Amino acid sequence: MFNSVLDTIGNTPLIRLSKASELTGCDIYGKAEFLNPGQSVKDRAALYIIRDAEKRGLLRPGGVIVEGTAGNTGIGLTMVAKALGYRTAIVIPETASQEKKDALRLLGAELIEVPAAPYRNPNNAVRLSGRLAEQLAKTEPNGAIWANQFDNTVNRQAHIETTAQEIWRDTSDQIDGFVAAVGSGGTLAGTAIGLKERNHNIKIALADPHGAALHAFYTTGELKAEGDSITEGIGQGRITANLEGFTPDFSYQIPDAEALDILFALVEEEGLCLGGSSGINIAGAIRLAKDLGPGHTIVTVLCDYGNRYQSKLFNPAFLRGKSLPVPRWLE
Amino acid sequence: MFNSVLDTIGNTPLIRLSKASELTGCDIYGKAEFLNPGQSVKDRAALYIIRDAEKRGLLRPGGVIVEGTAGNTGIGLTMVAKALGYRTAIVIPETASQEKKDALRLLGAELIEVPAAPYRNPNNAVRLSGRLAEQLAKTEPNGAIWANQFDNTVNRQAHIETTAQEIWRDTSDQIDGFVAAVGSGGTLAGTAIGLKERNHNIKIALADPHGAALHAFYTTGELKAEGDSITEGIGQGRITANLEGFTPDFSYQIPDAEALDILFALVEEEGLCLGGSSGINIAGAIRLAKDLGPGHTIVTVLCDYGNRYQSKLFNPAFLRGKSLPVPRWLE
Repeated sequence: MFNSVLDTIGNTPLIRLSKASELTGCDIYGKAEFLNPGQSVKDRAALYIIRDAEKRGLLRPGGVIVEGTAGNTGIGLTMVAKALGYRTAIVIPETASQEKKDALRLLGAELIEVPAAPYRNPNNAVRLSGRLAEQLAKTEPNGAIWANQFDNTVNRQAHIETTAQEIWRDTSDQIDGFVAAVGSGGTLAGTAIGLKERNHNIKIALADPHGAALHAFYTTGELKAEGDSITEGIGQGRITANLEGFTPDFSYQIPDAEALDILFALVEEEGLCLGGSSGINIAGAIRLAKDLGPGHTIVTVLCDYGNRYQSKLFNPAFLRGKSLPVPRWLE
Repeated sequence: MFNSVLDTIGNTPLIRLSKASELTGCDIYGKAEFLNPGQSVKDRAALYIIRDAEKRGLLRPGGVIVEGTAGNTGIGLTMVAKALGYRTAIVIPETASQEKKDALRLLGAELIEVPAAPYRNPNNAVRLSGRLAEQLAKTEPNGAIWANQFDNTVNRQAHIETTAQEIWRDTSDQIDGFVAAVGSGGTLAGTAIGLKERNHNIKIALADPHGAALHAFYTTGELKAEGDSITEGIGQGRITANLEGFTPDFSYQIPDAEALDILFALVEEEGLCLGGSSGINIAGAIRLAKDLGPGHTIVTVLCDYGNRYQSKLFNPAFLRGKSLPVPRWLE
């Protein structure tokens, strides 16, 4: 018996990944973040960001949360907002698919569509949303905050306090390694802090897609974001406030074809149909397991479902145009 | 630490419905079946149907499960099949939710679309699928079984053994009333059996959409259907094997507009975006709570997500054409 949908955020189960485990002689588990009520890992940061604003008195009932995002952050924030009596203003590039717009509007988000732009442009959806929140707070009696998912460290805090502790509990103290990809960095940096507090010998790995800068930076100090990836939710080009102080023990750069080969096999063989970041993550877990050797327990994150990537990630025409693997059953 | 995605089926949480509860002076909970890994209540029957066939030696790896379904049963069956090494052949009406069709193809079901037809017609997807199973059994050395959700009573058994016991346990013996709508009848009939074994004066209600025949049967003795409903997964015209021996203590006929009004308010006010049957169910829960009186604990089922229906149920053009309410925030 819970008082609202918010009580169902978190305490997600660990699912044994049987190929990956068999291939490595390790017990490799994926944390089922798709079983959050917002259907992604972002429910955790969304909950903490909004509760933090509440605790600091920056939101009263009817107040508004602003964020620049065409991803799960918008979905998670809007679900939490509606459950707590707030509104969301989601800044989104006008070039974003009708699907992504519809998924947000479905839940009640107010969309603010802007022409698309690089992060160096101050009208880029992410940076613009900060200035929008400042203006709105002048004409919104009940407040207006910028979620600021990249640099708001209560994001990382969510994972210190919930994700990490759940993992420790559910592995009965036995976890040896943790691996995740980075968008805001909250998941990897926060879970790393929580886990290492419990056992300093736990190894932490970054799993990084092409087009991201983090692998190059942590491994060689180079500033460089070569290539590109069709994965969404991940791929970071700066050291966000959530990443401050973070250094991984291992770092792996995962090409799209490796992630998708794993992702598609997972559907066929294990009944899990997940987003692209999950293929990146599992690839990373396999590599971490191989570095440590057999007889270890490795945990990674199954961040969301594949359903909402079906127009690209699970679309044969799109994949062939990108010179990427196609799901055999869709031929 | 779970063995496969199948371990995450069931043990779904009860979520308090605040407006419904406040309205009735009762504690009204919705059981969150959308938090199953297949994203609907059908995961339970799907699991039990396939395990049953396994136990009887009718399926072995590479075998095929055949089903006629509106969608969710196909999705649940295909997820379980892939986790266990089977294929599915899914017979679905052309008229089914596009989102359910997309989910089926993504999961790797072999999808066979057929014209919509009444049950009296032998080319109705359900009756057709039975004959396909018979045909396929001739040439599938690893077995071909008919899931037969409507008349396969391990469907009902699933809810006797899991759903009901979970509700009894999680309400700490305090549940006074249970309500749900009927497709196969597995959920309502099975949960009623399990609950009434634990406490025989728990009261049970049917919530029936227009176009279904059951309300008329239970209140008058005649199976009579009138009107129509845009809700999916529910609306039954005969006493299925899963309904044998079932008698509700109360029966309510719920118009679409009543269900939608509740559903749309739920998104805005409580952060829950659910499928059509959930609106029917919650409308029934309100009426049951009013019949029992204040101070009671009522449980119903939140069967799946609204995003599974976005093109109709949450589509203003469609809803206006059907002369139904439109979500306010869709402008």
